[PDB]
Amino acid sequence: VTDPEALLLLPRLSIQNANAISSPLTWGFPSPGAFTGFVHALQRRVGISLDIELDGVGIVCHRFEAQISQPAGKRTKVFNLTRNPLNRDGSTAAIVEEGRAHLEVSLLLGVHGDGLDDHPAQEIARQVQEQAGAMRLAGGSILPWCNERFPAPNAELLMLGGSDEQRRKNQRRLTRRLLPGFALVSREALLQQHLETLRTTLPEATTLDALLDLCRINFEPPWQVRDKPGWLVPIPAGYNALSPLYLPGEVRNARDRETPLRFVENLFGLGEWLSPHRVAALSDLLWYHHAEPDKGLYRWSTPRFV
Amino acid sequence: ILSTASVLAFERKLDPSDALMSAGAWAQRDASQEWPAVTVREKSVRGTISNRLKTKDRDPAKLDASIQSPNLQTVDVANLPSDADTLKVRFTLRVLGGAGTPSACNDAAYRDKLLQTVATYVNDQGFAELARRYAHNLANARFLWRNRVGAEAVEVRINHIRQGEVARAWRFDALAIGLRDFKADAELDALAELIASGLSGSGHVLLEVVAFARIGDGQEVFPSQELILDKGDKKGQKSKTLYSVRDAAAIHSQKIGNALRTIDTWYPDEDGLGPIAVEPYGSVTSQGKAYRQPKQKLDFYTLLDNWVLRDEAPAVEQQHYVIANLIRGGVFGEA
Amino acid sequence: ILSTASVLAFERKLDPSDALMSAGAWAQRDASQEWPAVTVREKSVRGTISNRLKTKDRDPAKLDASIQSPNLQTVDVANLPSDADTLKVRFTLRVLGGAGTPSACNDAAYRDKLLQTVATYVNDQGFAELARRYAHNLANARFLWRNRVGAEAVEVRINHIRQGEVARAWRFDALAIGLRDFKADAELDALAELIASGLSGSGHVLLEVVAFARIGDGQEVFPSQELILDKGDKKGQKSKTLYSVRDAAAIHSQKIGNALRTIDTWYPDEDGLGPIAVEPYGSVTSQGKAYRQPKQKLDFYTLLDNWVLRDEAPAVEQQHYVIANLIRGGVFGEA
Amino acid sequence: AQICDEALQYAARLRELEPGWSATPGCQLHDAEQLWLDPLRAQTDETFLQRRLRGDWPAEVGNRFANWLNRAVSSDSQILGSPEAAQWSQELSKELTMFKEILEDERD
Amino acid sequence: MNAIHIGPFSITPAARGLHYGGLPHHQWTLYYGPREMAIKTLPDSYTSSEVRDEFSDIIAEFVIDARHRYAPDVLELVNSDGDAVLARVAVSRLPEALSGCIPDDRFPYWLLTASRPRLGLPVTLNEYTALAVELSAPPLAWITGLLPGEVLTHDAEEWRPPTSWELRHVVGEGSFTGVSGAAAAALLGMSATNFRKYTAGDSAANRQKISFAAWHYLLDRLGVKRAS
Repeated sequence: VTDPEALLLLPRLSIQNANAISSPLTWGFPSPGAFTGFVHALQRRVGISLDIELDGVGIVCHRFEAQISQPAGKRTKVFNLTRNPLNRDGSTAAIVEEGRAHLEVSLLLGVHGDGLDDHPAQEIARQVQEQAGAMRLAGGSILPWCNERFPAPNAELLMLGGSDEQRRKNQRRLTRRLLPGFALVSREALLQQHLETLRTTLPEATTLDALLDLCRINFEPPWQVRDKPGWLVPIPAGYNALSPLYLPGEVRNARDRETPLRFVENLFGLGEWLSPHRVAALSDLLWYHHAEPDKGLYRWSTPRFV
Repeated sequence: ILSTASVLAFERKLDPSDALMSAGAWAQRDASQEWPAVTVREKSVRGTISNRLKTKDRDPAKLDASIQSPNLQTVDVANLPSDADTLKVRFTLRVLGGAGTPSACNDAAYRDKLLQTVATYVNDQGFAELARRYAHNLANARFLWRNRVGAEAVEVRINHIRQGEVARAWRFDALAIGLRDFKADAELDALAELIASGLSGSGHVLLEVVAFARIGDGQEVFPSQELILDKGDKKGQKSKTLYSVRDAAAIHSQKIGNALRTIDTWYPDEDGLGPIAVEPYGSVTSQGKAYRQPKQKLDFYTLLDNWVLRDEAPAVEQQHYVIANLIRGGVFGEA
Repeated sequence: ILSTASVLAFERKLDPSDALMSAGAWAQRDASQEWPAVTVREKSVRGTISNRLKTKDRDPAKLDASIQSPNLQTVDVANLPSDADTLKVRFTLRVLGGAGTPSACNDAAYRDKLLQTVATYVNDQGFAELARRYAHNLANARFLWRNRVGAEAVEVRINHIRQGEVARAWRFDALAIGLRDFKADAELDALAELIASGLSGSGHVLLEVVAFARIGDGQEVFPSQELILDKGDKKGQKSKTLYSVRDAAAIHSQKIGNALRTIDTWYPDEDGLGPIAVEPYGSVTSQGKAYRQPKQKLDFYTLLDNWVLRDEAPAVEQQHYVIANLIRGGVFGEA
Repeated sequence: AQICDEALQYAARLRELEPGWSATPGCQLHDAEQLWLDPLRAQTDETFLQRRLRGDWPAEVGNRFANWLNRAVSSDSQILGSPEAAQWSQELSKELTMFKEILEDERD
Repeated sequence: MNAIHIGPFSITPAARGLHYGGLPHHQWTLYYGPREMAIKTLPDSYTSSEVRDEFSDIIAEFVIDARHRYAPDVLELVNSDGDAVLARVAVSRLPEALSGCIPDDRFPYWLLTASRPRLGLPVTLNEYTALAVELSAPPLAWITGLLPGEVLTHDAEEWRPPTSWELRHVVGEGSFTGVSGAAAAALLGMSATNFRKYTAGDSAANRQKISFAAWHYLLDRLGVKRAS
């Protein structure tokens, strides 16, 4: 919703057991809403004391490992589980299938505020790094890099460049820092135009079928494969309204009785993983919240991408 | 009903060793036991367009653009040293015998009938015309394939190595004994009876064959050429690879055996070409055609099936061709 | 029905050996038997940036940073010894014959028609003009390519070896025999008659050609340049290597053969430049322009097809060119 | 573009290897590409090879990769006769210009 | 459990049984003729259908391989220049007049072979139709690669009757031609049971051998041989 005055690079963060089930329809890399919520929790915890705002997160995902296995005779996969403790009668409890993933991601954070002029860049960078080293990113603990060879501090780069060439060199150096990974971006325009292409191909086609067609490998008879522009993952694109926004004390057993609750349904969109050298600026990769609370639509996206 | 056996594999008689190439000088061939071997070296070739264009590369601009991108290659080359004009080729030939007996035969009764057919052949005429023609191919250096088309003088020495020592020596002139005529000579007849005793089963025959060719000082000698995997870059393409055994150029053994096999003159086509190799359906790779077609009923299989199954014995020339194929050997019978 | 054969592989005639390079002094050439061979050596070069820039390297500071880092190579150079102003180059040439007979062919009818066409050509006008032009290309040191360009005096000796001994010696003077004029000389007619006897199959011809060029004391000679795989570093990048056989710099045999093939003065463009090489589509790689384009129907393939199939015999110089292409050999046919 | 992206990605995981693997002994180890293969050997050698990558600024290696990319094109004369080869060479030159510019500022 | 006969293939399980993990299993082997192919251990619980579809991959692979192995030759009708191919015909047997050939400007049409060594003949269009009529390959001619030369000869003295396996290539079930036993019976003009004596082997009872004319007419109707 705003252009960041600076970009803070949180380095390689090893998230231990992240929620591999991103959505009721998708598994794998966690939701971008988890990353945006983590950055908002960082702004809630240490952002206010530094007189800065932390909005917008760019994910690089340097490493992914899924705690999964492939059973013999099946082409699908299953989630490795954890043994929950027994009940009070000594019996095994009912198992809820929860999957885990070891992530290694680096985050670009959009920083704007007067506190950037009040503190050194390395000071606020080290403060938000030591705050983020005791938090969670998708349900997993963050490994804070103890007793390895060379630890990685941040590099907060001011986006108000004095010259266009110096700004370009800064963005290319920051892209070179986060090199072995893929920027995950939102593709609402690509999914909508593919929906229009399928509607010209066949009418009454929903956005779900256009999302599904952009993920399966289509085999065409003369036997070739229908190509895709990018990786084109199905991402959770936010939450849509399923109920009116009830009063803060209205909903029974809410998390807090001061925040209003509204039952939601998952919104599914198309995301794309790209090499981060294929972007004009690294501020395009930032994932922003977008509530629009009168109509539900509690989305996260990448505005100012293309 | 005495049908043909489904499996009729035959072992080859007249097994040649790999023909090692060395380099040397004329009149030193009586002491050519220390001669340095011909080494397969490398040289770079730059080429322009010299093939037929398929009516789309015939435009002047496209042809000139193809000229400005020459095809650079590296070729394995075999040349004599500048003080060496003589190319020496040495191989051993082992004559086994028992050409009637197949290595594999499904039908006993067919095996007995084929053995009786070969026995009645040998009782009619032994391994004497075939051994004479094989001895003629020994005497001329037909195993020197392209190292004889421009050779000034070729000489072949054949030794009978009985107990690791020369039991009988023969020296020949490979240019006087041509590649066309199967004449008669006393030393050629003695080598014919030696190959006859080897092929019948009278004794063990091992022949050491040494060849000397007056090509020229530093000229290119032609070994057998290998097969190219075609994996590297187009600059160092390695279009041609020659055959060597231990840092030493050589001819393939089956090439020597095919050149000794070149005795078949009884094919139904004319004698304008001369002898061809004794193949089933009389195939010649250079001419790209098959003498002794199955349509003209003079291939090996029709002649053998008439000779064995229904006792229709062919002419003695076709009998020689059939027994020469049995000496040559192969996977006969239906797969 | 006489279609052109799909394969028409021709063995090359005028087979040259690899031309070894040694160095010495002038008028010691008669004692040039044990001259020290030219050895390829290494020398280091650093260079300024001197190619044409693409309008973005033309900035002053960026070009300044370019010249501040000169590029480094190790080039193989071939130089004479300082007590040597004369370069000796030795090769042998084999004249085979049977120029119209392909080594590999598909259609026997087309092969017989091409053989009859070549025999008809030999019948009216035998191998005399082509052999005279090849004698001229032996007479001038065209195989000393950049290697007689700045020579004060060039001399060529062509000896005829019969039984390991010299038969006819042809001492020449390559300054008199020009690189453009195909005149007549009695010794050149004698060499033409010898190459005529070799090309017609009358006898075996092996010629030892030695060229002495007076370049300068310790100057640069120009052997054949090889191909570099570029598997080293960038400082010692080895950007240029020169060809040698055994610690002795030399010229490639195909370069000598392309030098002897430069007899083609009958290309449809202007011949004031001089002779070009015998080749299909008349393609010289220095000019980058093909004379005898297939548009003008003066190339080898159109003339050969018109001569053999349609029996449209071309101009006499053009059938000289066609038979010279058959002498040089090729992979004519479908490619 | 995706292919040269993966080349950078390959170099990216070459940042995960040993600091001095390029200094090991060997007859052939692609020393022309070794200035970009191992950027960390400038930490290993103070002046033996650290100044070499700075002075040389190796950006021609992608041209070698372009040669490998020239093995990714079809061997069709219809493309070479028409302007399809011209468009292929234009987009190849633009993308390896971007690749060489990426490889130029590796020293920062 | 027992062998599943799919095409000429037999999925024969092993008599012995094992219990990998906590489940029973069986060594199932795919036989093409007397030759085994791909072998996989299938759990006893697996259904016969599961077994078949499981090996279906190997089955399909073999079929594809065979088709490629015996793909018929193809002659090209080209113009005088020879670079442009106006027509392509899948030949059954190459003509007996073609030789090393390349199209010449003299003749407008030339027939050539698909291989590099282009052997051919200069023919007009009516002779091209005549050659295409007498030497065309039927659509399922590749199965003639899998059949021996004795069962495909047109001479009765050299003709050998097909076995149960050789007939079972192309009669019923998941065959290479895809037809059923009743369809192959209706092609030959007789009822299903008389063809079932031809298909079923084992003992000499209900093992009448198919005649030469009936076998060649069946090959004609299935588009495998002689179907121009």
